Amino acid sequence: DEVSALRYRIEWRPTGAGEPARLDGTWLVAKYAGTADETSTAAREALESAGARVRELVVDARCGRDELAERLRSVGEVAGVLSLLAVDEAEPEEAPLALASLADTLSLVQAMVSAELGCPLWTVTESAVATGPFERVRNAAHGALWGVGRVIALENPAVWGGLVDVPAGSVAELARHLAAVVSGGAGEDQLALRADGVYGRRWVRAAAPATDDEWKPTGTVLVTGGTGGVGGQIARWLARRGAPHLLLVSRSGPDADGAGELVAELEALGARTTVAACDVTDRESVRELLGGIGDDVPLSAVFHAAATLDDGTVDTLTGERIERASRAKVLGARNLHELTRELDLTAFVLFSSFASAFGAPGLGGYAPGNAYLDGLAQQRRSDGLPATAVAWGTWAGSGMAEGPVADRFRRHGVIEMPPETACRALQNALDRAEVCPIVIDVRWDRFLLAYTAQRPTRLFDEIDDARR
Ligand SMILES: NC(=O)C1=CN([C@@H]2O[C@H](COP(=O)(O)OP(=O)(O)OC[C@@H]3O[C@@H](n4cnc5c(N)ncnc54)[C@H](OP(=O)(O)O)[C@@H]3O)[C@@H](O)[C@H]2O)C=CC1
Repeated sequence: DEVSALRYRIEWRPTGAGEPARLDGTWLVAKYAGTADETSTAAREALESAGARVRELVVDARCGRDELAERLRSVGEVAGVLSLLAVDEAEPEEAPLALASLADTLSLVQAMVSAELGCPLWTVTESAVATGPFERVRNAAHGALWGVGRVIALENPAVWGGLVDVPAGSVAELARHLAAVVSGGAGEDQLALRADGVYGRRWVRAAAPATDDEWKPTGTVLVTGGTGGVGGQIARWLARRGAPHLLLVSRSGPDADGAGELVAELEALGARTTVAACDVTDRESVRELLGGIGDDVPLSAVFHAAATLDDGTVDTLTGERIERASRAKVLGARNLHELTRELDLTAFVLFSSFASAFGAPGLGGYAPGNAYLDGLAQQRRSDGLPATAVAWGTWAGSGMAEGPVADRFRRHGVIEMPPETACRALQNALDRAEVCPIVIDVRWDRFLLAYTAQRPTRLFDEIDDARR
């Protein structure tokens, strides 16, 4: 089954370090002024009890890489740095990726590289991930740290220690495992600490939709980025599924290239299609769009494919840059979320990416926005609302023209999927109500060699094909 070999999901399996062998040297604890004091004290005593001197580094919000580079050069020799920037962090207004902890995490990493400390950075987050459906993601933006983090580990393994999540407001777990985590031979760099043990992030193959639950499109289905490559294939699938009415949105709208043939193609499949110009980053524009939907054909589902790729190295990335470039995906999602929350939707699908599922060099700026969607989908489900964040691999029938990039991808273990097949995996994911399904064609032989090129990983320990 070509549709069952593309299905994966993220699970958190119990695990441990493996003899911490205590510590040795001085450790720096990065934190904002008068913030995460309780957690800092916990980390200090924990690290010190392991035989290591602990000094703190008070960071000024959005200070920049330069300031931190000068300061890290006078600190002397450092064994490692523990970041608490994302701990006890407020969740005010502005854009979600405007988070100070994201901007400063990048600055600390860049600063450590320039100062040439030669030590790894370990970042702590609070309820940024969920080990199970019963746990709620506190702020979906904190997941962006995990998304960019996975890329940084691939681009500069020496400076990146790993990511550790703990229950918000709790310091017990950290004080008990931090020592082993930072000095373990397991190689775990993506962990979640809970009152009931330590868990590691793992990829696992998904089963099959052995349920009578079959998602069907009704009323009006809205597709953002509907006139784009992937959006257009989704629209075709919906039409073939029997969708009565389709609303395709993009900034270009009717002026989109190929829009005419798309509409004709969709209606030729038996679906009244409408194409409108609408910038999903404009709150009022979206509202007016939703208020324009007929009463006889109420909105039943949203497919958010709107986005823009960036491409760039971590050394050239900044919190500001990332927030700016991913507005359509992030603000579009947040806007659609808050404006349709009261509607009786049967499906709310966010288009994530392999960029956040495992990450890859070059996509450090793209990974953050995709990770935000993953968390936002989990939060909706925790609140009793429908949501699916699909982490897509590459697509074959889309606008991927290729020159240097596609060829490198395929010999790296990632093959583009036929559009029709990708959509059928989505259908199966909906039928089983999977919150964050991963749909990608990966050839593990070639993949593992390219992924573990210069850094070991346990992410795929439960993958049979990756096991062999
Ligand atoms: N193709 C690939 O290699 C990969 C794709 N994927 C997945 O596929 C998804 C779909 O995107 P894809 O088709 O590949 O990309 P495309 O860039 O081909 O873009 C669709 C386009 O979407 C629309 N859009 C952009 N900004 C806005 C906005 N503010 N409001 C409304 N619509 C907007 C626009 O339509 P218009 O011009 O009409 O304004 C835009 O031109 C991704 O988001 C990702 O989840 C993941 C990995 C790789």
